[PDB]
Amino acid sequence: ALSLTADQMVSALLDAEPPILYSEASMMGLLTNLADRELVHMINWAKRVPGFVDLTLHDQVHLLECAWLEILMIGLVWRSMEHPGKLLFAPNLLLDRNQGMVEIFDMLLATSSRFRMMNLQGEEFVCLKSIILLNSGVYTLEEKDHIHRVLDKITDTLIHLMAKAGLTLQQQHQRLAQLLLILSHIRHMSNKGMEHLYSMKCKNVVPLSDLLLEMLDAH
Amino acid sequence: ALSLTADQMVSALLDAEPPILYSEYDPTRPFSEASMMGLLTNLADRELVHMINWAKRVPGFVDLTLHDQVHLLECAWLEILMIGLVWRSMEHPGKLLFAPNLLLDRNQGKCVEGMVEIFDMLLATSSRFRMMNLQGEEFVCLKSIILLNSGVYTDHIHRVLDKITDTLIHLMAKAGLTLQQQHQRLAQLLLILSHIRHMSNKGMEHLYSMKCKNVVPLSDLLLEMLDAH
Amino acid sequence: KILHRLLQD
Amino acid sequence: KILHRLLQ
Ligand SMILES: Oc1ccc2c(c1)CN(c1nc(Cl)nc3scc(-c4ccccc4)c13)C2
Ligand SMILES: Oc1ccc2c(c1)CN(c1nc(Cl)nc3scc(-c4ccccc4)c13)C2
Repeated sequence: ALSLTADQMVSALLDAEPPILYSEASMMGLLTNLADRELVHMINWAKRVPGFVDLTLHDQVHLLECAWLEILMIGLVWRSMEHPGKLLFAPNLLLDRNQGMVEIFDMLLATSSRFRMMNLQGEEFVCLKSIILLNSGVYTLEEKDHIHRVLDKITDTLIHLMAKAGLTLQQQHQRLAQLLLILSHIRHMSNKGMEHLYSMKCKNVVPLSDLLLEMLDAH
Repeated sequence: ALSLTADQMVSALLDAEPPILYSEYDPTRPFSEASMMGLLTNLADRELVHMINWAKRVPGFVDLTLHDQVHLLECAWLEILMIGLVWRSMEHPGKLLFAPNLLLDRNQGKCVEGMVEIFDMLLATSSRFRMMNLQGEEFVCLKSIILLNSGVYTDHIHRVLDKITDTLIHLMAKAGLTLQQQHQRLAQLLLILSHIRHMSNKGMEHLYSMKCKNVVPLSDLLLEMLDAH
Repeated sequence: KILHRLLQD
Repeated sequence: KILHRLLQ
């Protein structure tokens, strides 16, 4: 991971992208089923994020347990960018606001609008998603140094993409900061979604897969 | 707001810093869950008044309507308290300096159910800041970013946030960091803000828990802060 | 809200 | 548990 060029970093992350899946109380079933299937693909994707497989299996488990809902939402926000006012959970599951929980929905919509107004690029998106994976559990020695060294390389990669797009040095640093501050909002949305997920699990209304139940137990 | 130089931004933010307040710690009696929680809620209460007046000295903040000022502070207040706590604690490895008369280790945090989990995260952030050798000029920039950013997604604020990014880069260049060290450190500092958001949300759920089990009475201010989240 | 009044006093 | 096997 530490010897890849910036262009090589971007191509690796682009190649690792998971596929977009389809869906089939009733709403929750589709959403939980969808999240479960997306998690399985997320694990294969994580194994292709450069530097991730260098970590121990225990550290890999911890990072995915901390990051998985953040990753689901940034993916959701990304594929909803070109549908103002909607969230594209699946190509056949495009939801307007009124179809919601809704507090989470509104925050996801606002993030998509932010991405659209900044004109977030696909190459930038995949860098952001790998940062979420490596950052969201790092604060909870040699292995931590390795994750931080990989994180620095992903920052270099983002800056490289911005310089290649013609941004001045000042615009590069500003746009870098704008992107990373959105990750704080994505953490907030995942925090809120985990709390909702736990309430759902206390109730027996919604069927939750064993993997999801193990994910929820980790929080 | 936008007419400020980087050095004038730093000077304004340093001059606006709130004082370090003392807790109401009574060393005549042992700690209980209730008495710990009483100290922390009393301390947060008194710090909030200073934080409100600090916030009006954050450039760009007074230009906002009262409703928007309320929203920003309601979103960010606990993040702001904890980044301040972490900052105060950097020179006390293994401890959290809630106040000069309330310097606690994690064994003392176990006195309140659910507190040790948050205690450990704050300790980890404090050691992260220590390892990075966070500077006070950078710290005040980060605390202003939290104020303006945390409630932003719930143009003028984004221009102001951009100036603060310029200010952070200016500070790093003046410290002698290479161009590429500059953007790496910017990213490292801003990524810690996601962990501070996380810690706030845990702290806010813990506050709601103490309040729902009648552990301590919350002031009207803290009650309305909790209502907002 | 207390906060509303605190901000302007 | 499930995540372990899934990563392996
Ligand atoms: O790419 C994806 C795929 C699936 C999902 C998300 C992003 C986001 N997420 C949700 N989002 C919104 Cl707006 N309301 C809700 S109500 C319940 C969920 C839910 C279901 C299972 C696991 C966690 C949450 C949910 C579900
Ligand atoms: O400058 C300050 C002043 C007071 C406080 C903090 C920083 C941080 N903070 C906490 N920290 C840790 Cl380690 N566990 C916990 S459990 C509950 C809280 C809590 C209490 C009241 C109001 C909000 C949150 C808390 C309390």
